[PDB]
Amino acid sequence: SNFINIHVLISHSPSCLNRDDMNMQKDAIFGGKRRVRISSQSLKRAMRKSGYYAQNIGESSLRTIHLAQLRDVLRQKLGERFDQKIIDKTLALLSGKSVDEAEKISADAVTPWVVGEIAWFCEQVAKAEADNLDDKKLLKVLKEDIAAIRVNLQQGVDIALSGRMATSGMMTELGKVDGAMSIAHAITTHQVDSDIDWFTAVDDLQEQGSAHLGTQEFSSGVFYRYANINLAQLQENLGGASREQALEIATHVVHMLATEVPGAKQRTYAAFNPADMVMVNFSDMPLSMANAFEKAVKAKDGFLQPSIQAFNQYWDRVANGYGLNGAAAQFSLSVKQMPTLEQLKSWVRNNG
Amino acid sequence: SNFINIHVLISHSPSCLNRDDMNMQKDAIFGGKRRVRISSQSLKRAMRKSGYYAQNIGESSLRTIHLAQLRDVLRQKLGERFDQKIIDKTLALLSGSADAVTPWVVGEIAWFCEQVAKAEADNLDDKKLLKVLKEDIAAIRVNLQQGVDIALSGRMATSGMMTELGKVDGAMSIAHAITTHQVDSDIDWFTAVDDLQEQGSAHLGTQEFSSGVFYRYANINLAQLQENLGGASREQALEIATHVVHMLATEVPGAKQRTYAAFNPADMVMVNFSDMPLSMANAFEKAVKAKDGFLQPSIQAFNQYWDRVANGYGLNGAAAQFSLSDVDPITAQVKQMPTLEQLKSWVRNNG
Amino acid sequence: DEIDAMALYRAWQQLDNGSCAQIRRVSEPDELRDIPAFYRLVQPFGWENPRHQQALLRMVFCLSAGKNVIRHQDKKTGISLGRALANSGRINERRIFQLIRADRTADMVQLRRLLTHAEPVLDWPLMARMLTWWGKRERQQLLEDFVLTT
Amino acid sequence: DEIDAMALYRAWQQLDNGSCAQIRRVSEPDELRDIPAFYRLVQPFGWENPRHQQALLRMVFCLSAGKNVIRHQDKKTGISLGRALANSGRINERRIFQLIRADRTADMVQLRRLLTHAEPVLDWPLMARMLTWWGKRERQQLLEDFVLTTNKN
Amino acid sequence: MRSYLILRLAGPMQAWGQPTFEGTRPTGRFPTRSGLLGLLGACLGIQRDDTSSLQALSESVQFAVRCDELILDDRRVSVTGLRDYHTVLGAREDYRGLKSHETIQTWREYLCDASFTVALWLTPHATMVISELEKAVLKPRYTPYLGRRSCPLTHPLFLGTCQASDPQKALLNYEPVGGDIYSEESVTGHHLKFTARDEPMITLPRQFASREWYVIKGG
DNA sequence: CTGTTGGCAAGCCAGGATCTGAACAATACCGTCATCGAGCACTGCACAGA
DNA sequence: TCTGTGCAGTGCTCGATGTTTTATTTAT
Repeated sequence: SNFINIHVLISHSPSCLNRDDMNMQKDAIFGGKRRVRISSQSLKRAMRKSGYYAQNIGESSLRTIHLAQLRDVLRQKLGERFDQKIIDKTLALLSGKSVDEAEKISADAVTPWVVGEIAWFCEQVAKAEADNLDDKKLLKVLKEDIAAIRVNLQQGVDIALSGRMATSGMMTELGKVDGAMSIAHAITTHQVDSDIDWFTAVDDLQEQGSAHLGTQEFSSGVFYRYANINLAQLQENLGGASREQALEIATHVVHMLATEVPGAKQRTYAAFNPADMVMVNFSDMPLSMANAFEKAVKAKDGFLQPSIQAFNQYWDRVANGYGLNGAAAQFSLSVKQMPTLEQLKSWVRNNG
Repeated sequence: SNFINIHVLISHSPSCLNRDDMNMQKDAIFGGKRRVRISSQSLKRAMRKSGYYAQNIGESSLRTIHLAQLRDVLRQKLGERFDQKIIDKTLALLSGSADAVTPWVVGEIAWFCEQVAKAEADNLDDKKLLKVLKEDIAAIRVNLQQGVDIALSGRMATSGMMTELGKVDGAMSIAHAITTHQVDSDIDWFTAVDDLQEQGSAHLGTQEFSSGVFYRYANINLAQLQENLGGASREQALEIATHVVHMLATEVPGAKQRTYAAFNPADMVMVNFSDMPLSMANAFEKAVKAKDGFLQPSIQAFNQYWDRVANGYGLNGAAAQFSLSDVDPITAQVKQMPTLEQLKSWVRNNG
Repeated sequence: DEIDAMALYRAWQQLDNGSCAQIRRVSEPDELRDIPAFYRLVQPFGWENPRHQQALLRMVFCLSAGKNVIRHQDKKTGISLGRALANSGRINERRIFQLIRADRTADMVQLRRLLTHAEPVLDWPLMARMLTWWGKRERQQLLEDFVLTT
Repeated sequence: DEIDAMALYRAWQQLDNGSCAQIRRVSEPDELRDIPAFYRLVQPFGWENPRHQQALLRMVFCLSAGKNVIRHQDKKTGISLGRALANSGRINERRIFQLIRADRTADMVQLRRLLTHAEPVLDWPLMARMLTWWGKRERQQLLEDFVLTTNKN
Repeated sequence: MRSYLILRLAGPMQAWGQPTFEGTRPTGRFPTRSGLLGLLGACLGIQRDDTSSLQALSESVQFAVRCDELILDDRRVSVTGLRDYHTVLGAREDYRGLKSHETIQTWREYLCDASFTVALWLTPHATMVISELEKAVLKPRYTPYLGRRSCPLTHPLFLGTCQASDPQKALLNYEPVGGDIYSEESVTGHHLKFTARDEPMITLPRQFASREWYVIKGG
């Protein structure tokens, strides 16, 4: 089985975990009913910026469009390994932009960068001009072993998982990455009519009334999180890593998808809720369980119990109808049953 | 009957499966109301480029075409325009007891015969001929080892096919997929946080997305499939058709799936044989209204439509249906299949 | 066939203090269904016809901000709601966005808060016509009228 | 899965004078579960199903206000309870509020007294449905029909 | 009175070509002469190289097309246009070889909520008989479609057969009546013509000659 | 075995005022015309002679 | 019996370049 599907049902107390241009909760129509939504990009950034990622996976990539500021970072970080001239040309070749001393140098678009990957490149650049090898032929040489470049993404795994594109520089040819992880926007299993908080700000120098009156949207919600990992693609994106290496990374994603919650509005709403159900399943074709909630879940002693129940019933329907028999395990607080998340994670680590 | 009609109802979670040159979701007006659309070409490519297709169609047994076994019928087919000297010279230089022969094979070889016939007249051979026709020969050799793929989907966008008989249509015809219901699409307003920027983001943008219960329709021309397989049998054609049924139920276009992940299988699959292939799209011409979702009322509207028009439209013939739902069934004239595999077997066994 | 908007406006204006107070303390349009005074107000305007019910709920709930918050002014189309909210010079553009983006019931709640703040002078039958349909088109025209005024 | 309201209405009207008198004697609906004649009446109406019985308690208790109190009629919607109480002209609006604001079992007692007082001409199956879903929606439509009908006259 | 073969052309999407040599593939308002011949030629087992019976079909048959308005819930639904941004990956760069472009662009127009009723009769020196054309539309050999293979039919091709004095009088027997008719044969009270280049030159593949419809407005 | 009936259900009057409703920064790029000849690559070609 | 420098033979990517675009701006 090449795919690892991950299914999370997580319930949040009143909160505003993801909002749009007018500070209103993100949402989506599913089954003709409004669902509160948390974007996949919000989930991915919450994971890559988390402590768990830092401890168990490593450094998240540097995503920026400001090459002049990037230039100065690399000079401070790669200074004791390379001379300033080589560092500047490396960035210039990769970005396709003239790296001089300008206060503002801008890339085509926001781009993820990996210092370790840039460090690997300037070695080649140094050896290139040393061997009197020009840039046009340098590119031709580097295109012949992209796997040797992708080994550097072990220092920037979030790129191996989520991908990268570039439209200028050598990154166009050498830095094209198709992410190994697919992830959906988290949506509530049920209909939500959002609440509105009418607030004031009391002014200590104003005795009559308040200095500001306002409204803020918020709600609760049981959310369905889905993601899968393409193991073969993850290995290729890491320069030819082993399946055990890919499986361990997948296991950290499972953990983060069950525990990591976006930080937005959490200082004043504090919805720090862990998942109540996690389900992992190996398959040959990616399988989302979203249609378990296409008919919006009606409340019955809460939304959580009928959501989990709806999930289980639809899982059986699909398995029985499509004859699916990939390995599967399920952890719950409310198919191999796992009492703890840790046992569930060992299971995944051991290829199911 | 000659035609296999395949009807699929498939529900997708919030996504953007098919978009245009403004990055807007593709759509269509049907019954005067906006439906989100997944184009024919998008759906068909998702099938043709899939792994399942590469294993069951790309690596079929009928895949390979042997010019050696085709010598006899080719000798009489081209025998009135060409004489056996050229026909056999051609047949051998291309490669280095067959009853029938695929039309595009005849036509493309006949073109090569025209070239060598003009080569003898112009009094040039050796490498000069194999230099001029180098790419052309390489082209047909590749095509002779992809016979099922060509018979099912038609020739590729670059094939090197030379003649009018070389314009090879697919034996399966895939319609544009449209939602059974009206859709007002959502908008995702997004940021890109710059790790080196203090105030605000480095980019802002929007992306259109929506859910949708789609109706997929496809038909298979059996005789055309058999005829383009060198005269294969009904059973062999029905075996290919089984794979199409499977792909139309499970294959989804990859667009935006890395970030929206709408990896949903079909909730309803129905197959029926007929002399005249018909889409059942008018089951949703009056746009389906939501009642505990769009999926249940859509299957219901599909069933009620079949019960109403099948007889008068001449949709008598073998009909079977697979469904993940327990919605009130169609007429008893349609045989209920509890699993997809049982439905596929029903197709192999001619209905 | 169509609700007499000015008649309803006058009826609300000369309503007794009791019936008026009973209607005003409502917190959302649907709660008007619990108020006897509400039914007597809208009965001569076609309430028993289900066609008119959702419109009458919106109209009266907007009026329920107070007898003196919406000031009708005759045409010289007439002052729309969007222009009238901008004319006050009290309402931030961001609050108009939040209004026109809001879903059911929540939109009426936010609208009434805006009426309370703005105390608009407008063409009431024109606003009632807007409240009758209240489709996506009407909500976008509200925002665009507000912006075109400022 | 719905109770045949008209059949229950007929079953009550035809019931022997002794059995129905034993039923009327009851003071609150829960006490009907101790009267033998009660089960004798509601047996061919699915008393076995726990979902039906709470509604059956309400329906019979209203029917047990008298036998001639609720004159059923036929649609020409059909007269609702709210319209009927207002049509009698004997009930004032504050007594209607005392119904829709009353707690459990207290509501049925009040309704009983109201039926006796008003002696309404209405559509019984329509009323039976109200008593089955005796919820916030039914209380609200009850007040609506009463206020509108009263205000019309 | 002559015999007529009555056809129905209904589907959510249709395409009826106009002259082009560009990546834009335009549609007209109603079915073309060339498109109707191709549809018939598909029901019959005619291959693209068989110019003989390709010319036998063209010389034997003439058409009359009526535009039918979709009525829904007693409401009229108009025909709308649709623009499809249609790309092709690895499309041929030349007519021989295997060299190809990364991406090419095309723009294809469709009709939405369109439906048509077609009257069909034999020329005075026809080869075939309407009896065998009826058989062809009931049991087509090649897959029938509305302009493009991606456009299926939602109603059977065959609608009926009848005898009548003129094509207009024939189409009268079949609801919905009222739509404008474009005919290859002129009818008495009408004199308007519709010019078009949709007469397929059969001796010159994929090329078209100028011709003219007789226009007959509906009441 | 047998369980009832009449007569009757209210009115007055009363629902507030003050004052307040934010600001900043940021919205991307590529390819989907063509021409000509040159400088410089796969890529088979037999061989001659090793 | 395999293999090596010359080809012939050409498959190319290289770059400068043929042309040519603009139309608006509520209501108060």
